Amino acid sequence: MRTHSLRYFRLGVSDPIHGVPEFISVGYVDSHPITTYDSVTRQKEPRAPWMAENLAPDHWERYTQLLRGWQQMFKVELKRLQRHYNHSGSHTYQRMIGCELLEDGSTTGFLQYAYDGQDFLIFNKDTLSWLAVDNVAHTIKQAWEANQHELLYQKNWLEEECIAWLKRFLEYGKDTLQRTEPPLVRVNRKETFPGVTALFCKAHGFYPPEIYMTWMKNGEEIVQEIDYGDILPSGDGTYQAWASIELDNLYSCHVEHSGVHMVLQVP
Amino acid sequence: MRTHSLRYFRLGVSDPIHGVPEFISVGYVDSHPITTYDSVTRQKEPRAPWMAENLAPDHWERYTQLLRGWQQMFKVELKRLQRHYNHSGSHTYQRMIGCELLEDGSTTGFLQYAYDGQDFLIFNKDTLSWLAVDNVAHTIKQAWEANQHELLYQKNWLEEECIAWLKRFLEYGKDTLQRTEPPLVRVNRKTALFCKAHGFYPPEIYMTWMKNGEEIVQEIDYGDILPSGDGTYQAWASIELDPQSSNLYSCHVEHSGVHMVLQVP
Amino acid sequence: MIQRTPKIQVYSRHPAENGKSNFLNCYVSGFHPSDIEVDLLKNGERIEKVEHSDLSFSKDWSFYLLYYTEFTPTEKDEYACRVNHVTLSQPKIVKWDRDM
Amino acid sequence: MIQRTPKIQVYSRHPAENGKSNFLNCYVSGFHPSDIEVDLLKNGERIEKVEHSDLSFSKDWSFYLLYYTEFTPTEKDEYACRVNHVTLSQPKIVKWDR
Amino acid sequence: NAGVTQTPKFQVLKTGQSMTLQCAQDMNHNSMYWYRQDPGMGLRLIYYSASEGTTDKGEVPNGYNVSRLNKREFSLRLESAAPSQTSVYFCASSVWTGEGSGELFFGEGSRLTVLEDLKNVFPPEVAVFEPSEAEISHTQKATLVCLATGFYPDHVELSWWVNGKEVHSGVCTDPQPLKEQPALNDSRYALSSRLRVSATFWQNPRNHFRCQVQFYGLSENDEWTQDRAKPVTQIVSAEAWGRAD
Amino acid sequence: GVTQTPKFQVLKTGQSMTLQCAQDMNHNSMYWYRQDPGMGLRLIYYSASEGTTDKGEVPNGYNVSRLNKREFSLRLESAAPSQTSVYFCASSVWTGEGSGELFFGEGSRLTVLEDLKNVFPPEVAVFEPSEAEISHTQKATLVCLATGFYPDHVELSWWVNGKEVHSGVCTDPQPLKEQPALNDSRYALSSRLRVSATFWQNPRNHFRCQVQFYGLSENDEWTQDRAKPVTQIVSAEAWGR
Amino acid sequence: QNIDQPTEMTATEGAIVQINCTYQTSGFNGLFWYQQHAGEAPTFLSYNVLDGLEEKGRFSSFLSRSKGYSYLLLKELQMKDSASYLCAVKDSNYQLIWGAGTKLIIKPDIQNPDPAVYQLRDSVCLFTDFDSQTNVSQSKDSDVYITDKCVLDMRSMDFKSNSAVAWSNKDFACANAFNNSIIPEDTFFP
Amino acid sequence: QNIDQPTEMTATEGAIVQINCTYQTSGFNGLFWYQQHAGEAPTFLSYNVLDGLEEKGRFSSFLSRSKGYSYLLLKELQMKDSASYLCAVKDSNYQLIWGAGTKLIIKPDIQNPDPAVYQLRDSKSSDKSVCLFTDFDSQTNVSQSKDSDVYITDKCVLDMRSMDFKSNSAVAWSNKSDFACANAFNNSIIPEDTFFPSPE
Ligand SMILES: Cc1cc2nc3c(=O)[nH]c(=O)nc-3n(CC=O)c2cc1C
Ligand SMILES: Cc1cc2nc3c(=O)[nH]c(=O)nc-3n(CC=O)c2cc1C
Ligand code: NA
Ligand code: NA
Repeated sequence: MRTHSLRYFRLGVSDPIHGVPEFISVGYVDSHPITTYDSVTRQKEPRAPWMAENLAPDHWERYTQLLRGWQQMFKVELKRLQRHYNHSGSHTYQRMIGCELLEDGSTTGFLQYAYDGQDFLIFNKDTLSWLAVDNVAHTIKQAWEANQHELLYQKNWLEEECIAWLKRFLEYGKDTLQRTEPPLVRVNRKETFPGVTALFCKAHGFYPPEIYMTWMKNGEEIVQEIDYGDILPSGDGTYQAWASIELDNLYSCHVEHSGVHMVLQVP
Repeated sequence: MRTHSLRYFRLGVSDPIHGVPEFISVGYVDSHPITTYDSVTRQKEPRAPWMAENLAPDHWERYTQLLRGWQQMFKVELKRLQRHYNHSGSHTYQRMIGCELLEDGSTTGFLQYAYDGQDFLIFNKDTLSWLAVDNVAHTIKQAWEANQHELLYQKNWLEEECIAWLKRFLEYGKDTLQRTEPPLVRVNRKTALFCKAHGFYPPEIYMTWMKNGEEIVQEIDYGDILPSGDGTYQAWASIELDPQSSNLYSCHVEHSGVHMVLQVP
Repeated sequence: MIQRTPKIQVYSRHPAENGKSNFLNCYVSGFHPSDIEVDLLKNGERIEKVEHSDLSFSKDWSFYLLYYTEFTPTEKDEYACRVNHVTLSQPKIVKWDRDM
Repeated sequence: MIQRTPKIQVYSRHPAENGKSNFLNCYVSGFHPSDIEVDLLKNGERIEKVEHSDLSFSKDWSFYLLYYTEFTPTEKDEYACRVNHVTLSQPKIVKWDR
Repeated sequence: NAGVTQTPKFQVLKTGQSMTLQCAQDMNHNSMYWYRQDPGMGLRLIYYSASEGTTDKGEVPNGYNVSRLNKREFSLRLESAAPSQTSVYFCASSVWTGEGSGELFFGEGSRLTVLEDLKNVFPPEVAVFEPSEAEISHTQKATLVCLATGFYPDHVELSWWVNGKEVHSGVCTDPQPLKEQPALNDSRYALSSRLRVSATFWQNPRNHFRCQVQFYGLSENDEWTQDRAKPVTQIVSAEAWGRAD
Repeated sequence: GVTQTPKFQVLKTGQSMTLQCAQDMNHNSMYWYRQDPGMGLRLIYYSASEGTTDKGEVPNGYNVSRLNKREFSLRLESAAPSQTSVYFCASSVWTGEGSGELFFGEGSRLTVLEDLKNVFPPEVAVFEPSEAEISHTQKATLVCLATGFYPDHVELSWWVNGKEVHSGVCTDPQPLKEQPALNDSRYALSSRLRVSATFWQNPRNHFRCQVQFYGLSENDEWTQDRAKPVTQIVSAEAWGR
Repeated sequence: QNIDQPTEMTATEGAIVQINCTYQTSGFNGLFWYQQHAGEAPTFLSYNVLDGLEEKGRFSSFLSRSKGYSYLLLKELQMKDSASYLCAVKDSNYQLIWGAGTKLIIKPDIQNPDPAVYQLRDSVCLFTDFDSQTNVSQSKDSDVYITDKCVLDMRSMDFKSNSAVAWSNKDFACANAFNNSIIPEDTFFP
Repeated sequence: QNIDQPTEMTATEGAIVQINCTYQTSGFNGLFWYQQHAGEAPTFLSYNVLDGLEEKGRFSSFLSRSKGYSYLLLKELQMKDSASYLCAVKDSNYQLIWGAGTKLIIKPDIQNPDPAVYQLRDSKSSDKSVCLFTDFDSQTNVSQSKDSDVYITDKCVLDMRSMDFKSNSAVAWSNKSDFACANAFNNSIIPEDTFFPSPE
């Protein structure tokens, strides 16, 4: 296969204004949301039809209960952080856990926390330790590192459980997640400012979103400034992107997607 | 010293009778066997007590391993020969390598092979080439001469290593190899005159008959130098008498720097 | 606190051609914290039938979402995306560049 | 395959003298291939206690060996060496010529 | 036509543990050999096999034994491993032996480390560091660094992966590891590697860089009694993406 | 750190019942288990956090209330004899953290009967050591028997000269059934106390076996002629010789 | 999903016992051991989630994730180790699956056995001081009751002894009390 | 019986190196040279048994039996010639005696030196600060760290094949608070013109 990933986020907000839930948690497989939970619904729900059609109601019921516990834990942890910092008003606490199954068969796993949108604690499952960004995070690191068994549980979850869940969901959604829609690619030239020609290489309609685009001169790599467009969702499940250069003698746009290479030579 | 030599022989038999070994290797210093190995015992063993007494067990262990390797190689080579001759039945393959240290200090070195007891390939360590007697040999010559390093290796072994080993064994066996037992020589009548020598060592001896002080050539019967069993040798030479005219016959024996003349009255 | 103002990108689903049905996207991303208001506008007025994704989470702790509506571009109509966020003193109105 | 027939010579270790212990030798040489059968005879009867050297190798690729046995010659007892080889259609007997 | 194949490439052993090294040659050679190579000295013969069906001791046979299983295979056995047997073991073969000019053909080598106890075996911690912006502007090149630190014994393989494929051009990994505490004999090791690319290659935001370290360590049968995680054979990696701005 | 009540309870079929459980360890998760012979603990209901609860494996016939962070009550609606079991309350710091262990309450023995008419306290007797034992081993064994009680709700102990002893004592782990062929067999329970022969031979040493019995409470109605089989202590004594 | 541990194990005082637990679960998040003495609550003993052996005093806990197997190892067994030992696995959904428990029985080391059947009065028969290899059988019928074996432990004398009690309301005498069991030959009957 | 060869030799890319091997044996059946790249198997290079010089590509091997001496000669050195070179002599019993090996180190020719010490970017997953000394000329030697909490690796030669560009570099790192690239390589003799970009 290609590279795939499973990850869960949590977002906690203290004293939220009207309309902002106190706690939100969303799961993703690759770029697709698969589950959602928040402090208003207090229910875990599928965000993809291939999750709903493949997971019994007992499943949603069980993780609804767990998420209610994780919400409460997040609330208290955020309160203790604000006390550590002597902070009042509204602040945010976030978590991201997950794993990746690489094309070559290797795996990665990660677990990280942030406070007010900035890195706070980063777990290293290969050494079983937490990296702290400041003295407050260091205080939390010492508490978490004193529970040797919990560090072993986390490593096991990232390396074995998370990957198995990911392969399970990959099969559930295989018709979406493992498909290939090749890009439609075009090159446009235009004189812009007097004497300045712009070449745009534009791709759309492609899935998965991972795509490589570059410009080359006479068959060798450019040394001039290349502008890259973001890889953007088009709304229909496919994506679009572009790269552009300023023409100065033989330019070509090079695109790679899902193991197919394409070359577009400029006339 | 006198001339001395060291040589190793190999014999391979392709379809031997029951119990007869398919492979035998014997070494010699002069006419003395020094070592033996065959495919039944699978051990290299001394054949002279002055070799046994001077080479520790690690030596016999090492060359036992090497000979087991050389045994397998000989079988492979004989198998290839008999296949290319398109020969059925039992056939033999033989190797002889060695060197000589001459009286004057010069040296010789030789290496050759035989199939069914006839010259097959003969090494020339000066031109660094193999002489082939037929087209089966010629095929092997091409393969062996493609490996120039192996020709160079054999030249060095023949000229330097073999001679160094020979000098070492010569010292080991000096009481045997460098002694002299002069011949006991007599003449009797049987009508021809028989000149007989015995009890001598080394085996190299020259006997001949002279007629009136001139050497008869195609008129002398020459016996073979023969082992007596006790480590010494015996030999003879005979000449036929002319009953129609008297002549002064004399037997001449040369042995290890000493000349002897027996005049027949 | 470090607050990050939203990036705002407005673009059609397919290459735009006047008179042909299409979809207009507004991708709002890279902002923190999460409270955001987004509207799509036609000739200055709010569009009513607007679909949007749920708030989404980036690995760099910022957020993103996609708003879109079905439309048929014309030479006369002017489309925009209007966004408010705590980092902005007033709502920002980002005009569609007409797939140029 | 040129096969070579053995040369057979029979002789005593020392010049023989009646009633003096000696050794009867049978030296068999120049043959090829190496399989060979050798017996020493006393009056046409095979002598039992007979020794022999190991098979030996000559430069010309043929083989040789020495068969021997201790004996005391008398005027009456006749001695011989009997050899068999692939080159020989029947065993060849060489008498000891004193 | 594979030549001489020997296994395993790496092995850690506890004092007193048994181990067999395998070796096979598909060259129809008759003679096989087992060597050990140690710092500061020449190769030393352990055992050899002049021909199928025979073997004998070399210079350093004690602690070892061999089996010439057939013409192709020559296995080396450590019955009760000792720290002094920490070495790199090489199998070799030759067409014949005692033949003069024939050369040896060598297997890839097997690196054994024998330890009194597995308490100090550790996998590497792997981290990747992105190029300096000052380098990019001064040289139009970008050097990434990978650091593998705290591992023991020195049984690692480091590789760089660019967009999911392994690359060797532009890579330099230290030939020898660093001892993190040079004085201690059981010091853990560090290893650095660099991958240098053009600035334009680094500045493509869709290019993916990964540093991968294969660690050869314990397996299922090895007993583990420490509080930390069992240091099993594993791959530890770290990654970076290209940066536009 | 987990306090659970009652320790024992007799209930008639159809009667209601609430089990109490409180923990003072600031744990967020609480659990109610029943333990029956031959099988692993079975979860009835649990509460992952204050403010939520969900069924476990065997919820039928029960309900729970997480009254606050500390307390988690188990309610038997209409008690059935199939609910005769040993109930354990447990807690843990959170749930779904992997390595956090459970902390268990002391247990609650519940027996549900169709009626209370077979409930009896034990008759307790102490049997003095034989003189043959004293001369053969220089040791003296006392034997206590509690007999005829129902249900199996008893705790036996030993007391010498006013204080309680544990060394030299072994009590049968389980009672035996006096009528093994009856569904409502009454029970018997034996225990030995071995002491040195010279210790038993001192008439100043007073020995007493005590059996605490858990039966009916005062709220239970009793119409029969025999004395109400309430929770009580029955004892028998023996003086040294 | 299932989890299996032996119903009951028996080992000798001072020796070693290894209590196995195998599990077949969809997913794995740790294995727990609990000790539960008779009539008391279970208490936590150990947790393993990665491969290896963790020691806590005389107790050690081992896990092999690939074989789906753990054991609890007690060395230098003491009488007080007599209890049930419960194994539990946390599954992919963090739910516990409980094994039915292993009852562990410890046979004391009887130095000088002295089997005997004594009659007490105040009408019971005490079979006592037999060696730990002797087993006691149940009663032939009702109106005669025979209890199970029971290990006594006198501290100040460093002496332990087995015993079983028999009594009857029916005829019944201590001569034929334990006749349903394999009694030692040299058993003393006063 | 002994065989001896220098432990290490260093020469410059493009130049010529002669690796010597001397031996003392009772007898002589040939002298071999093998090449062994770091972490790899020895491979056969050459065999000499008679006196003289034998050519084989950029490598030639010489032998003098009477002096008990051989050399391996490498012309037009390339970076890929960096390796150990093992000499072995077959003795009178056809047993090999191996010299301890010569490690050949090759200095690249740095066409446009631009010595610099760069601070790499921190990794969010590591507490280390990392400094790269790079693009210096091959005559520069990199000393080990004098501080126990600072780690410095030896210089390494990297080849950007597409651009035919080689460069030396060494890496230094630490998690100490007082660690700065400006002082990371203070224990080495570094070029006077080394570029230290401004921090912050
Ligand atoms: C099947 C499954 C679902 C999960 N759902 C969430 C979730 O919605 N939010 C979250 O933040 N973490 C989750 N986790 C990770 C717990 O540690 C899950 C773990 C598993 C095994
Ligand atoms: C000391 C020594 C012993 C040897 N023994 C034999 C041998 O038994 N048969 C044989 O045929 N050739 C031999 N060779 C010559 C090798 O070419 C030897 C070489 C040496 C140096
Ligand atoms: Na605003
Ligand atoms: Na050995």
